[PDB]
Amino acid sequence: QVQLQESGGGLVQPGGSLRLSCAASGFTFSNYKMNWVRQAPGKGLEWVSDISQSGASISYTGSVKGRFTISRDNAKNTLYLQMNSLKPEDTAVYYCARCPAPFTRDCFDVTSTTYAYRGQGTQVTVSS
Amino acid sequence: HAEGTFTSDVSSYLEGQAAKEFIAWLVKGRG
Amino acid sequence: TVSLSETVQKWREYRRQCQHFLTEAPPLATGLFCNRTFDDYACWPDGAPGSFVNVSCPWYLPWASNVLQGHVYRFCTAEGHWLPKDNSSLPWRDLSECEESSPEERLLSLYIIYTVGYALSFSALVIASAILLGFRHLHCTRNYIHLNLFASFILRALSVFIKDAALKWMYSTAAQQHQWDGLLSYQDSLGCRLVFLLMQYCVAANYYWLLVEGAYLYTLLAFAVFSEQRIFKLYLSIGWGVPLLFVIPWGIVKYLYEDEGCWTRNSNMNYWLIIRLPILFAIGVNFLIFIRVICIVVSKLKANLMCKTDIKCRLAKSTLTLIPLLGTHEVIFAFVMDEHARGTLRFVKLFTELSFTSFQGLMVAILYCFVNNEVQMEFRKSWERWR
Amino acid sequence: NTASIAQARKLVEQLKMEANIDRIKVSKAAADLMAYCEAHAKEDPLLTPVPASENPFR
Amino acid sequence: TEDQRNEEKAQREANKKIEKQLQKDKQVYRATHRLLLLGAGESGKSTIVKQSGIFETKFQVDKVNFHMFDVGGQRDERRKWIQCFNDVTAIIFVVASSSYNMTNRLQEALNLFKSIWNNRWLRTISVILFLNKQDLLAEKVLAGKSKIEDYFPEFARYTTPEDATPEPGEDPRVTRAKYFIRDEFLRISTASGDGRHYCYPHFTCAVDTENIRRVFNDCRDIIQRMHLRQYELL
Amino acid sequence: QSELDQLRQEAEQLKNQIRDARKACADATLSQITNNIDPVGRIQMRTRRTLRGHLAKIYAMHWGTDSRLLVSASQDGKLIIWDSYTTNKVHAIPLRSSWVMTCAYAPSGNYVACGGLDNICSIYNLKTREGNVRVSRELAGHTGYLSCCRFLDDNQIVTSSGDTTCALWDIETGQQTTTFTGHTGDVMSLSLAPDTRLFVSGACDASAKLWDVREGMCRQTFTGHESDINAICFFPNGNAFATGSDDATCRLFDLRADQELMTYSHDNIICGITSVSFSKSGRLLLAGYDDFNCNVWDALKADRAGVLAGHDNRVSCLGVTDDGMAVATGSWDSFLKIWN
Repeated sequence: QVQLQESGGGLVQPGGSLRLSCAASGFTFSNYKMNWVRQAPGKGLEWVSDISQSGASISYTGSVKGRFTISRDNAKNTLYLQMNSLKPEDTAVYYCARCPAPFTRDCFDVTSTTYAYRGQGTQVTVSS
Repeated sequence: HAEGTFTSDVSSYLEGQAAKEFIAWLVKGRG
Repeated sequence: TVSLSETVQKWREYRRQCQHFLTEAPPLATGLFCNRTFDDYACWPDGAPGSFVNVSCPWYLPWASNVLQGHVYRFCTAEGHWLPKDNSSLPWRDLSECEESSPEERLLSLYIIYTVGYALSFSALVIASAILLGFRHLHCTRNYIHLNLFASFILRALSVFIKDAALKWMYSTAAQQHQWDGLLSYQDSLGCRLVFLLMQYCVAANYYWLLVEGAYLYTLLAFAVFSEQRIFKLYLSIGWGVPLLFVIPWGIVKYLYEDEGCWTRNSNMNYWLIIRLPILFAIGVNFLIFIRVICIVVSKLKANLMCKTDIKCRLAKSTLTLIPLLGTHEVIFAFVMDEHARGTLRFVKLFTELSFTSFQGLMVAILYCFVNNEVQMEFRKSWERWR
Repeated sequence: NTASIAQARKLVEQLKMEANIDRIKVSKAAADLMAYCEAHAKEDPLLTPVPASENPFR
Repeated sequence: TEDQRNEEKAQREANKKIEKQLQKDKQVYRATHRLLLLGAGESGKSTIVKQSGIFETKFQVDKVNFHMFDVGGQRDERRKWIQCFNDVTAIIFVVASSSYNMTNRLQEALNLFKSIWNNRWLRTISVILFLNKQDLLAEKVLAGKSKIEDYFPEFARYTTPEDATPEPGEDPRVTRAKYFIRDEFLRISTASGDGRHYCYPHFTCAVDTENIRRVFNDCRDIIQRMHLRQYELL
Repeated sequence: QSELDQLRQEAEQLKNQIRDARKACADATLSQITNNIDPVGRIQMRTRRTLRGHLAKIYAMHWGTDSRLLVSASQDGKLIIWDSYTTNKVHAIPLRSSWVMTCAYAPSGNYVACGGLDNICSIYNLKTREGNVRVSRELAGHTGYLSCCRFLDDNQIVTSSGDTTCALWDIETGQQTTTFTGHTGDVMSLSLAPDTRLFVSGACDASAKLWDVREGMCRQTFTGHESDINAICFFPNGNAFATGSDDATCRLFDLRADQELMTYSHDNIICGITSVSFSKSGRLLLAGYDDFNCNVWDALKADRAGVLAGHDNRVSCLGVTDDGMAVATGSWDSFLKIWN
């Protein structure tokens, strides 16, 4: 099969920090560009943050730039999102998805509705 | 043409020197 | 300046005149007079014994007008013998009255030897074409065209090599014998006529192919290429077609109207310019096309390519790489007009420039086709591919 | 939660029908692959050098 | 022999008719410029052309035949089918400029653009940029309730281009912001570093004025840069 | 509320149960038994034909059932029917839509279909009595682009589409006999069976499915793949099938064994598999790759027996004559290369 197991998520009062994990299997996690993509409550998909195989090439959405930490453990084949500067406007349904093609630069994730490689996801809620 | 003209001169010298060789050949020696 | 043909013709005529003198001049009252004689160079009339004998310097000499008042002498001894040189049979004589620089020779003599290096160009060009045809994925309008330009540098190469054999035959025969070189030159007046007319065809060929390529780029940039195969056959037809259709009237008309042997055009004074205007016109096309190509390249480079913050001057050098291809350097030789008749100082840049245009082929082919990133990528990729 | 229930039901029905099916001992299958190869092995132009008469291109 | 000789004749004519048809085909075809127009929705992709399937557009402009295409009839899984166009003259990428609110789906536009930019198959394709909703962008920005500055803080310290073109009555931040997004695509332009393709900005919804002059001249220049690049100038 | 959660637990957990049933079956592996097999040795193909007929990049091919003809589709909107022997063009068809992502040849050669982004299945009759090849029948039921198709017969035919669903159609009525659903992505590739009882299909959900042509049910879902499934071909006897994928690995799966048979990959290949095809016996597995070099693997011994040089641009399609007499390679170089 192909699966990604999201951990973490829940209700958090703004300002905290969290290390989110995504379990990879059914494929070699080393070869795939990784990203965390959220679908906000009643809102379409939006890319959030992506990371290269080496963990060098890393981009964030304008807000989460530098204030959120995407970190990959290849040897353990797990993905991480460490949250700082939590806002109730960042609360959303967070999926951890991998880029489809192996050994590439582009990605065609954040595709609305159907998308191959994605876990069940978590709910991340920031109380007011 | 561009190369020719320059060689046209060369042939003019060839005709000159050859005519001179005729002169030496004829005047002195066998001609 | 004096050609061989009039030299032999006039000499034979002088010899004829002597023929009537020697045969027809009165017989001597007694043989104690020295006998009239033709030295094959001068006519000696009868000579009184013990007197000096004079004959004018032969009037057919190229400098005869400079030595119109010279005379050469023999000595008739009092015994009715021509005075003899000790150890020689020729008479004691004074030909000093009939005796007669040019650093150009280092430019002139060494260029052919120098052009030997130019032969190297042909070899690489041939192999370059072999590379181009070699693996068959390069066939396109761009490469079929450039290949036929390569053919035009080939045809100039062969023309110069044949041309050098043509003159050298005249020289080496002159060393061995030239009695036939005049006649052999009459067959050359059909033969060498073919060689030189081909020479015109080759130089016109190479420049007119520069015309075609300039049209290729200007036509390419300006608007879409229309009926590429059908229009292309017409392009090839202008490239080769203009040199025969244009040149052959000029060459045959010049030859038959004024048969100056294997040719010196400056004496003609009316053929060089008339042929030159189309050739010069071609190079002027090169000037407009080259000026527009680079102006367009810079114009494009500035708009958004510059927004890459890339120093231009190096890229402009890369653009300079284009220069052998269109050969838009000859214009320095296109300043020359009809009255100008080249120039002594110009002769140095004119000639060295000629060497440059000759090398235009080797450098051009290696510069943007034998060493092309796509061609190298495919050649190498095919190298491993065959492995 | 209202929109997911159709995929939840239908996919669980997918698991229901695709869960119980007839599986064969692998060794038999692979042996069948090799055997089928033992049949067509001479009928394999790439494997069996083709006689130029029987070669369509020669 | 009768069958083989007879097929050489008949089939020979078949070959002659077909091939001559082909040479008639390559010139007309290759002479046209095919363009791939794509945008999420509300792209006024039908408006630019309004002034064969509904998607394909056949047009004559300045003795230049154009073939525009709309992918509006396909689902959002593109990685398979988008490879179909690597010889297409240009990828026109049309995004609503005021989309920063909702979520900032313009950020998605950014990502998708990086995506097209990054494919090995599209390495040779230049992307012509359509920023749609120019006025709607300016006004929407002045609205302020949903702030770009959350999603593009670097606007505060990122500097105005030298060629600044404010519209009458236009707060300079609006104009610089416009060109600021354009530059945001520019760093993307330097992301490849190849120099094979480039991003040419455009403005629509400012007026109904035709993009054809832009569309053409830029396309002209692009393919000219294919020739030039393959001619070792660049 | 809170129903979907237990649905997730029962659903995936059950999935684990199916996994248990799968892995228990693993008593042997094909690689274990291939030790005894004599391998093929280094055996390569050669270019017997160079086909220069296309203006644009060739995107797909199919063999004619006669092992003589073969059909080629070009991205320029031309659909050309080729002749292997006489290397001429059997027919030339202008398409309605310039973009064609695939085409296929009827079992009887009566019809030939093509399709692509046009969202329509173009059926062309070779039997046109009034004249040359004209549009015979168009099947438009698709909510997505036309990805692929292959003939069951002259009447009913399977198509795949990015609509995420596959379809069994019937020309005369112009409707679908039945519609197959349940993949999670575009159905990129399919291969029919010789007995047309059932068919495999690859899709963008990284899973290969076996459906039943008649029943209209998903019979089996096999997931071994690392990435997207580009191309898939059933084994000649109908008992197995091969898979090309973006995983840069070609993989062999059995229908009857219901689990992964074997993995073909390489440490030097970062490029996906474009297309796949079999040999007569099924001993040789042909694989076209984006690197423009087609590796010929030994479908049993698993080592590459050889490679195909060839096209300088990406290999789009690959096919083998129904009798395994010949191999055909389409690429984006507009040239077709025929090998044996």
